[PDB]
Amino acid sequence: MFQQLSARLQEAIGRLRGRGRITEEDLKATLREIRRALMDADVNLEVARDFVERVREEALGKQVLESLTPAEVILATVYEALKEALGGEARLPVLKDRNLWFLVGLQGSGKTTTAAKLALYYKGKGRRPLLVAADTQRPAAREQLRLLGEKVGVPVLEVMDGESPESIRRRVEEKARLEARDLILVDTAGRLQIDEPLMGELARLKEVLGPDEVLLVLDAMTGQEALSVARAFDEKVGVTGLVLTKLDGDARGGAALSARHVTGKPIYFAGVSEKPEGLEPFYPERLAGRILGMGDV
Ligand SMILES: [Ca+2]
Ligand code: NA
Repeated sequence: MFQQLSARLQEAIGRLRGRGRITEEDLKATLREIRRALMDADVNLEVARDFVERVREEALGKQVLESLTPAEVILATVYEALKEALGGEARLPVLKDRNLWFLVGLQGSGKTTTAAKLALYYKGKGRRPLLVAADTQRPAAREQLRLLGEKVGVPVLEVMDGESPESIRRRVEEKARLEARDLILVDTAGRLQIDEPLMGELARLKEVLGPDEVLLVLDAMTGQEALSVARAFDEKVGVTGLVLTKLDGDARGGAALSARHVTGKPIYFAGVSEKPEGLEPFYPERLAGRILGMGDV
């Protein structure tokens, strides 16, 4: 995972191991090495500086200059800083008796497949999901979700071309009633770039449907551009959480590493493979360990 960084961070720590106690200037050099590794993983300057400051403080508070094994102290403190940067404690959207969640994002984020994989996850946890294919302009996008729903065994409502939000809301509520659906997953329109008309429609769909989560699906491999997509969707529509797809293809992790700081939104799920069960709850502590080479490989 995040191969270059992980290698980079492990290299920085390992360059310390077996060489006894270090000085404050030595601690300085390692810290600069970490900061550069993060920046090369596309982390912005402020986020990287904050990370390194966190590590400095916490390492001092653990006697890194007294330790005959300071590499281990740096390992532990880089692991805590990674854990917090990645979100801290693991987070999932809250479940009430009934839920209505939007999935938003660009064409290419894997949003539509993600909607189906989410429905499957929640069905397995005992939910009764309904997928809603809400693109009112592109029948093919709706048909794609129809056939994904058939694969994962989850029902799909398809909107009509040009259907009003009020008509959508009514057809959704009725189907949800009749089928005892308790988790409605609305796959909104995906485009290659955002423009004013869809955003307007979506912000409008949000007013009418009143979702209680708005999950933004981002291709993790887009690094900083994912964060720019996130602020556009958050200011124009309003987001509640993130899903990062193709986390297996991302050698760097910079969007992931920066999301809490920059967006203030949690990463709920990771797409880590093309398997149906490739969409997994996101586990910052687990991922921090992995980046540092601990645990399973
Ligand atoms: Ca309005
Ligand atoms: Na997709």
